[PDB]
Amino acid sequence: XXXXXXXXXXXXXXXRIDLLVDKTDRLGGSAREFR
Amino acid sequence: ELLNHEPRAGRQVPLLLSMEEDELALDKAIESGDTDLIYFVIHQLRRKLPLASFFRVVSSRPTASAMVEALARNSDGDGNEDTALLKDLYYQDDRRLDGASVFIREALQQPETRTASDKLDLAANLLQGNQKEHVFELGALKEAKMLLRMQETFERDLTDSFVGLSVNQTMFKLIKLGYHGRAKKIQSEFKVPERVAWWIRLQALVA
Amino acid sequence: AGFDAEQVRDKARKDLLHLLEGVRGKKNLVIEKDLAGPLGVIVKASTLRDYGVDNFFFLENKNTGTSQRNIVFIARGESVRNAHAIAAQIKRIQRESQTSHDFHIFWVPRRTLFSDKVLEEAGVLGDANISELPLYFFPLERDVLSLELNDSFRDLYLAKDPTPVFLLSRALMGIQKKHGLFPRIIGKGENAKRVADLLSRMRQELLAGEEAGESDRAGLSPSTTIESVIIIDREVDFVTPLLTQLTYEGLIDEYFGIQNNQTDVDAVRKRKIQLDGSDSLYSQLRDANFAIVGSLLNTVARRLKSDYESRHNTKTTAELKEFVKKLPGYQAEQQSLKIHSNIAEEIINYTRTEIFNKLLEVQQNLAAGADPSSQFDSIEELVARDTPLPQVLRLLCLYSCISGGIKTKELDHFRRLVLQGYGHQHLLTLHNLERLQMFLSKSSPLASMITMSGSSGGPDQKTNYTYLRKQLRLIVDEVNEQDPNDIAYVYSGYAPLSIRLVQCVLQKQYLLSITKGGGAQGWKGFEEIVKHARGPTFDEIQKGDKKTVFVVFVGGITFTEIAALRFIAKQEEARRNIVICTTSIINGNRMMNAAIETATFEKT
Repeated sequence: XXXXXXXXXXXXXXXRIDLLVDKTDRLGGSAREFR
Repeated sequence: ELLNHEPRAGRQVPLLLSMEEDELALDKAIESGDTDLIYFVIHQLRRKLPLASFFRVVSSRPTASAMVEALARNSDGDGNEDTALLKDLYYQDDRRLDGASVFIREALQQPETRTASDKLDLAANLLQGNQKEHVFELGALKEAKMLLRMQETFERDLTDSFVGLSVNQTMFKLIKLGYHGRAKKIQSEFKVPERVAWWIRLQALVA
Repeated sequence: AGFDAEQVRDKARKDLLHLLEGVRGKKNLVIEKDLAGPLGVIVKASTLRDYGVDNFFFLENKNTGTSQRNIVFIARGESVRNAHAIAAQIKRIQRESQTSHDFHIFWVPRRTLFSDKVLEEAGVLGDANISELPLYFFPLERDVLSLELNDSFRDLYLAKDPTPVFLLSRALMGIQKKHGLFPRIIGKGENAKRVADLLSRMRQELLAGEEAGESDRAGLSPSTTIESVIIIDREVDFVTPLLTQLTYEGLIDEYFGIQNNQTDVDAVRKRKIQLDGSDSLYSQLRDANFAIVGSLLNTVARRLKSDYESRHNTKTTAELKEFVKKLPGYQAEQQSLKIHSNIAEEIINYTRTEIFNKLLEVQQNLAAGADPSSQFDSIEELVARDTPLPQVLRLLCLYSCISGGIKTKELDHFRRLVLQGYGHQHLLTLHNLERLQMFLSKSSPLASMITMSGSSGGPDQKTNYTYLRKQLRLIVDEVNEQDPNDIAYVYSGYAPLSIRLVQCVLQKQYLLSITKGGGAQGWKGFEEIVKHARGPTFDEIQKGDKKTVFVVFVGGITFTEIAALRFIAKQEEARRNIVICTTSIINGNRMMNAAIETATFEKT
């Protein structure tokens, strides 16, 4: 129970990460030469 | 035979001018690189000499002329000019391009197309003597005078802004407003390249 | 005991504040705009208020508030305009006042005679407590010192103003006064030689003083913590800054424009982004080729996300108590990544446009050595599509500088395109480019490159890029951008001549290897090659473990050149500490803006 409470507090604090990495990949995923 | 070991190549110059050794003082200020020392010699020489003798001294030495010329285009500072000094400097040095550019620069300050074209006329007047070498610039000036007239015409007929736009920009506005009859006149008149005109024409219609 | 960039920052801050003490009581501040920026690098605006500053005002605004009584001016003293601007403001308050006010002026770096005459022929010279603020190098990074003279390129190459050359000499001399004489002064270019000449003239003037009982105790001997100073004149290699820069920081400067380690953006008026080596992310991103920025940005987002998830393990107080501690360091990295993404994403949409690719295509073709005439139709199409004037002018200058002038027939077509495409006002713009010798006819003696075939002739004959392309391996079609093995990665296959010349001095073995310590220093072994670059080649000598090396750029340096230089600094990390100095941070657009007439033939 104590453990559960601790986990909850962390979660509240956190409330982008999930939908940020994907942002980046689309940009990357095209060409690798300015030529 | 010996401006010698003494002293600090830096105040052997007022010494030099005290001994009325003109140009030697100037040269030492130029060699020093110190723009303050250079101005000092230039300002004294101006107060001392007839401008024509002053002009001859400073024109032999690029850095000197350069600074005189800068100050002539910055006496407010920025914007305002000492245009009289510049015209005289360039005339006594046969710097016909630089002298013509002064009138051109003035045409860009005229609130009316008629005055601006007048300044452009003066610009050309300097250039017709030679003629050769200035073939391009004379042509460019003649072009500008024509486009300005045609653009005020457009302003009067079509009731919109046109004066001041570039040749390309004028076609664009004419085409975007559906006046293809006028826009084709510009193209034929100023011999606008095919690839350019096709490109302009395309960009205009989509707008 | 060697050179540390922080002591420059500290002295700069200490000299400014020591003058603020000098003005007793609280004070209102008036700063030259293009000086406010650089100042923010040496002092906090926070710190300034504590020393008694109430409100901040820009000098060029003509709206100084009468709030506090004391009015303090800080402006560069070499500026003719700045003198007039302050003088105008000193009257805009003697005839609109309510009190008398005491006026203090801090000239950077010195009070000049001209300044006084402008102030004198307005009468206001007498009511002015004028002090000097010896600011020279602004330390932008630990390895980058810059005078931050933004108009230095116009001043030097158009106006023919020796002030930037003069100041830089003084700045460098300051380094000598504290850490000892440069053992060697190695350089290339007319204004590089001028800097060296001013360094020897100033040295002697210190000895004329000490000999003649001016004292100063001593008395400079060759340094023990400095290997040498290498001085490059920008006018030796105009091509590199003309090219569109392809590193991350380069493209930011190319598109957003970076001033004083800062810039403005719209996507989280606009907001001011800090761009310096503090941000741990930007440090790694800035010097990288823009291609791999995505790959690098993702790898960090991919690692950040699996660093937030992590450490929910030992779910008892401690291993969570320790996690919330290291928590503000996550949010910063999270907000940094979103900024440098949005920015990256915006630079990307720009590089995908047909115009950009058309520009790069022409730049690359010309640099590679293709027949410039083959790029004509492409340039003409670009003008027809109304691409920004600076980009077109950069191509024409790149065209002209790489082909030893422009053919008479093609020249006239180019002048017609610029004029009829952007305005006849640019009859002046082309004339300025002609004085800068970056857009010339082939029939001009100034357009000629240096050859050991066409006899002598030409005192100021230009850099032979055709010769130097081969001899110095200016083109590297190898170089992988994910893990660069040469400085040519900053232009995706082109190594900058300027940095390549530095390598003629610093990395002789490597430079020999790609064309098949202690000594021998200097240009030794590359004399014939460097002979083919514009201007004088020199190496003056003035009379244990790792020492510092100053690479000095007279007339501007680019972010591409800084990164390339940093790449070398790493390779030499063992035996050398490389410190970059420059008059300003320059780029193609700043260069062009120097020549471009803004008047307009329109309605007033």
